Amino acid sequence: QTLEHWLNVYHEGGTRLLRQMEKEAIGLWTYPNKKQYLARLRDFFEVGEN
DNA sequence: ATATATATATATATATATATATATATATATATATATATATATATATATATATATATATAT
Repeated sequence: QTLEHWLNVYHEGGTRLLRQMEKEAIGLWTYPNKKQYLARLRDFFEVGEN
């Protein structure tokens, strides 16, 4: 999964396409707002938000 | 070992603002019908006088 891949996918279609790709592809995650993504970063790197 | 109570995200329901078409209400102008009035002539009825036909009486 790469940034160019994401840009090409987006050029094909909007958010819904990326959400479908999320189901299709393994080892990938997306979040429509920054809070859940930051929670994912926290639980991945095992560090308090500060 | 089982669902339960919670957060997240999605989808739908509800409200606001504006554009557009239609309905309701009011007022004016026009046409139709009715009513009266005017004006004229006709038609009807009644009064008086005249002339005709009919009915009744006397003589023939």
